[PDB]
Amino acid sequence: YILQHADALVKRVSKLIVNEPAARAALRRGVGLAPEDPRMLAAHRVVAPYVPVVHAVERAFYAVAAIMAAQPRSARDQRRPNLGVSLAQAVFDKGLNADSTEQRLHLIARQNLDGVHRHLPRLVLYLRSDQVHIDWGILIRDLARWGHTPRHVAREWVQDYHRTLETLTRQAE
Amino acid sequence: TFVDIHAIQTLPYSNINRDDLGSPKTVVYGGKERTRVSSQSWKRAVRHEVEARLGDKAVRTRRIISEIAKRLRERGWDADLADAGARQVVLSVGKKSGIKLEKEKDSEAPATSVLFYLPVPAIDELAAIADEHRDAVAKEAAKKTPKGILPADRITEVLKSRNVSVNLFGRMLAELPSTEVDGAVQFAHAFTVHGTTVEVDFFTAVDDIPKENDHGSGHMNAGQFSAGTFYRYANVNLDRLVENTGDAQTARTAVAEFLRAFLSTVPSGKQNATAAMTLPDLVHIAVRFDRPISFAPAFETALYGSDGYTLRACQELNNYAERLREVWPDDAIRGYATVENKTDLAALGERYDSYPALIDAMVAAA
Amino acid sequence: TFVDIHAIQTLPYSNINRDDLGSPKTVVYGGKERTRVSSQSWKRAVRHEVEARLGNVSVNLFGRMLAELPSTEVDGAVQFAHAFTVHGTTVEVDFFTAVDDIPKENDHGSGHMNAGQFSAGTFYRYANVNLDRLVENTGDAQTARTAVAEFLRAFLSTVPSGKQNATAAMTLPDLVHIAVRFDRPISFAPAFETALYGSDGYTLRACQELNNYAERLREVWPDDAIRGYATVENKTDLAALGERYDSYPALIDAMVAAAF
Amino acid sequence: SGFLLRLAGPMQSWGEHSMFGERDTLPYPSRSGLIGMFAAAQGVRRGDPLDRYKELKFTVRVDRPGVRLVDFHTIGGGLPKERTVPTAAGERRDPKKATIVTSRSYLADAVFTVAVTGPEADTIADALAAPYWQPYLGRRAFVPDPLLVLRRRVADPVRELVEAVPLPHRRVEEDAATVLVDLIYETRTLTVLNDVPLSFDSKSRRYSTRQIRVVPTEVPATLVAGPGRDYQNKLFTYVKQ
Amino acid sequence: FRHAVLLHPSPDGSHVVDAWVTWAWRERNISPELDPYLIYQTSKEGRVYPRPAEAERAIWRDLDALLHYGNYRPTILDNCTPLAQVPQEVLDSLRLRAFGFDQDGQARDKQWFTATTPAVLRWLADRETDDNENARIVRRITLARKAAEALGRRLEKACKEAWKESNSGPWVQHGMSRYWAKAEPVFWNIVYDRPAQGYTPGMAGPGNAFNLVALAAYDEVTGPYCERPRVAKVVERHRSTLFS
Repeated sequence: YILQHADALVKRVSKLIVNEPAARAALRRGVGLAPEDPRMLAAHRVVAPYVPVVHAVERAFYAVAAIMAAQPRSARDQRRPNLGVSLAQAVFDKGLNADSTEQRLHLIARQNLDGVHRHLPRLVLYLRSDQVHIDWGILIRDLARWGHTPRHVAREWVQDYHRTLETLTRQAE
Repeated sequence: TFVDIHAIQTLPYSNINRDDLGSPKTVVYGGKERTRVSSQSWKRAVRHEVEARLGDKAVRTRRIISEIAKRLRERGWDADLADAGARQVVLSVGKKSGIKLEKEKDSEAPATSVLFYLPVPAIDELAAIADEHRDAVAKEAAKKTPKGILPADRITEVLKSRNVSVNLFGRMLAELPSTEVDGAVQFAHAFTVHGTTVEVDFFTAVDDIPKENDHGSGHMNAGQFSAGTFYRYANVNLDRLVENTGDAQTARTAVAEFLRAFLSTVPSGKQNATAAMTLPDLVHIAVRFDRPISFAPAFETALYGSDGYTLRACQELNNYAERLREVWPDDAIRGYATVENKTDLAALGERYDSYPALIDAMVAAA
Repeated sequence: TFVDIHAIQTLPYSNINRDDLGSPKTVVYGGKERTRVSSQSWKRAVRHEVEARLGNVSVNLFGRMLAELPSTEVDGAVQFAHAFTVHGTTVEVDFFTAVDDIPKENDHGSGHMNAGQFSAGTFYRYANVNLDRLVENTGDAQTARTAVAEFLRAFLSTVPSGKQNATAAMTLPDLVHIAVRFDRPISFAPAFETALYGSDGYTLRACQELNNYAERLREVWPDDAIRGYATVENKTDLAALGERYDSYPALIDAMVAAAF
Repeated sequence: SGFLLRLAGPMQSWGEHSMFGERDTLPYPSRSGLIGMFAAAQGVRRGDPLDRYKELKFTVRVDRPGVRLVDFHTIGGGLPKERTVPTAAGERRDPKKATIVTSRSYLADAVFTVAVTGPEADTIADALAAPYWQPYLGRRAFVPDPLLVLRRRVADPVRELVEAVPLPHRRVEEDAATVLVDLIYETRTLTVLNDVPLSFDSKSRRYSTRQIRVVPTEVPATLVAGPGRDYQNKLFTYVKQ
Repeated sequence: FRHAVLLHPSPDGSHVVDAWVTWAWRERNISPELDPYLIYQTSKEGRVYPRPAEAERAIWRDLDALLHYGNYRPTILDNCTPLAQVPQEVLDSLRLRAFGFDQDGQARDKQWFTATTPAVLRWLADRETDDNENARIVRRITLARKAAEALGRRLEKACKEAWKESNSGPWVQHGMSRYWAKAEPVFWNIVYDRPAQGYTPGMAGPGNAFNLVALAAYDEVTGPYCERPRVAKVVERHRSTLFS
């Protein structure tokens, strides 16, 4: 359901990065920190209207908007897959190292909600840095469900990653 | 007959013991995640400091054949006879044909499937047993499938020899159940008194030659670290340690040395990058006769925070020790030693000025 | 006359019982999986402890000797429920590696990599003693009296020996409640049919929840049951469990006194 | 005549047809077991005539089918060779083989409410309230839920199984009513299994088959309880009335 | 018989007192022609052996007697049950029963079980008395049984292959136990058309109802060991096969 507010946030913000600089620059200074942190007080003008009503959903929305605006200029310039499908696409196509990125994904899958946020911006900006595609609404919904799921979303992330890597390798034959 | 030692010890941004992915090991205890140092790690640090201080060292190795081969080679054997003789050492013992060996590696003697745990001079004695029977070994070295010629009783008697570490922590050998020794020490997993979220540190190893155009890091990653005040606990079953060493005097030195190792040692995990060396903030040795009791339930309710956890952890361990001595009455000889002087901590028994004075008083009391 | 005893004993990081694999035993109860310590394992330790302190009451309190042939009394009268955690518990994997002492021209080709499961929690234990049949079978009310008292102390003091050297799980129960009931034995297990939520601990909350369940059951069925409890906490009153006692052996003494 | 027996608790096992180390349970209670539960409550020594128990009828509605789990269960392992389980010849087996390895199954988190209707069942209910031996759900280690008897005396208890006995939290659709519940009655017969206990003598326990017909029936959705803790509340409200 | 028994009588003839169990033949002989009753199987090398009983299939009471609603089939049933035979209506009310004794081929033994087919499955077909909703019920039931078994073997081989690979099996036992225990009510929900997860009442077939239960049992079993990435990769490669 949340995927709806998530898609509205992804659209408006995806337009916001390209058209108005002061807004995305007001968004990127809040990457990876809880909304109570004073560096986030400037991001409420953009994000606060779109969150329904647990902090888990707010942290998902606010954080993905911040990671979304912190894309490098090159990335910003240019079925529904998860972040794991985006990972496997960055392994097979863009040539990222395999033993390390699989290790980093199975490293994310153990954190709690507090830890995922700590680890995610570095990984996502790594992925985004080489034009890997990531559907932000799915990542939002997933990050909102990370709080109440012990591993119910992460397992989906890991399974899809391994599976998509196997299929991408078998299609190359 | 039970000596149990409790200890509160803070570690600053250490990350001494890592899981398989590099994160520090955690317990979700009391509903709240708390970083922990596994017992086997601190136990390894304790056994190496005890062996180094008491002088006798035991060796847990999967490659016993190769080591016996260096001793037979220094005794004047040819390299091929040394290898065949060490294979005879492990081939001559056990129920089945011999101790099972891992798949053969090129140029090197095969490792046994299970980890042997025996003192160093006992390995040398195994070399002497394989040495006296040099001609029989030479005859079986010519056959395609040589059999265990060496006497099994003599070898099994050498493999039964016990180090202080074997007497203290016990050993297990599945093919030779006669050599198994019951451990005399229970070592708990050191967890934090308070809930700890895993702190991430982002480091970048810098390239040193300047690039002509694009200067960037040589490598960049993020390693996880954490800090906190750990609770530590351990038991020593005096009846089993006396049963293992046999004489009460070597058991006495083993216990005093163990307790001192328990206080002094640190697992050394990325210590070259964190320098987590620290003395415990509080130590409490009890000499109980009925049964050992860990005070870990005292810290099941995680501490809130914002203020130094040391004083509250010591005071909370005090209240739980008081409440247990009232609930479970006993004549156990207690005693403690603390750095802080802000509180008397009356329930932890007689106060001693120093850790060695406390260890000497409670070991002399047992 | 049925003497039953409930304990809320917590256990730190440990693996007291395990499956045919390495993982510990779990009930799926109240919809939330929860680790458990099986009844026979716990009973074995209690029986061994009773027979060691007591120096055929072990075939009477406990039904029969495992290594002896049946002596027409296989029933032990004593009933041991399987201990299970107050809350739901996820299995905690502990990855470990045994170190090879002899070093090759190689570093850290570790001796043995593996991963073993452990867990921690507050188990809600419970047992029952059929006093009347124990007296009718044992004969002397006195041997039975000493045996019953020592059995309760063994139930309290002991902890199973399983992976205990790697995890010093030796611990004392936080709450014991002995209720000499004449109607029938009852376990307060449904107090925890809804697993408690976390992050603030469970000892105290499980103590008052079990107090709420004792008030309600005592309300529906008012009985002549003699009760009393001892806790390691003085902060909260639990009037429904009966008169509080200063300690565990004093409590056991008052309830053994109450049965006869 | 008749009374309501509620079989609930964390684990209960009602095995039938197993005679070796591995044990297996029927997903629903078995008449043999419940009859033995009453015999234990009345002091029926093993081997006593079980015909008094004959003529009872056990309609059982399954609230939660429960998860079936297999509990490992060894016997004698880790003991010196002299103190392990005896052999039939009498000479103890070698300690590396002296361990017995049973794999006993049990139903966990399952709750059934059997409505026992019989000729003397009211005296039997009065016996469960003050038992001769502890009643248990299948294996003795499993201890029954305190609400073992919901009502000591009820005229037509099946009428009360169709309605007016609370139910555990289940999906309740909008504009829904009459949530489906499976009643078990004693052509249209689900299975045939050896239940009716001819004798409980440990030397030669013998049984005979009973056909079971499981009829999914429709009870008002008002009966199911709210999501959390409400089941215990409605059930307790239920025991006093 | 390969076994030779002699029973010493009691004087009245009421009981046996002593017994002698011993061989009657030293040289074994191939028994000609396969036994009609048993279900056979050919294995690489081409050797033909009867499919062993499995106590895990006995967890779901009476699953084998559903054999009638069906690849390989016992010959006695395949001669007498079908329509080439000769009776007229008899075949409508025949119902199958199986006696299975799962045990070691040596001296160990584990479990035995009988299994008559439920009379409700065919009787639910006649309550209505119509040509179409009935053939659709029968079609559904046959379909349900086929899905449950195909994914039963898929899940056996899944657990078996993954366990061998992960260590470079005990996963199969709990896998099958959990499988039939969870797969039993979903089948009975598909027959009654009651609503079972993975199924929509009135669908032409099983509807992936079974594929979901297998995945939940498999993920229930391999759950604690999908932690390490190396083992997780193996476990994922083999759960993916159950996706159908």
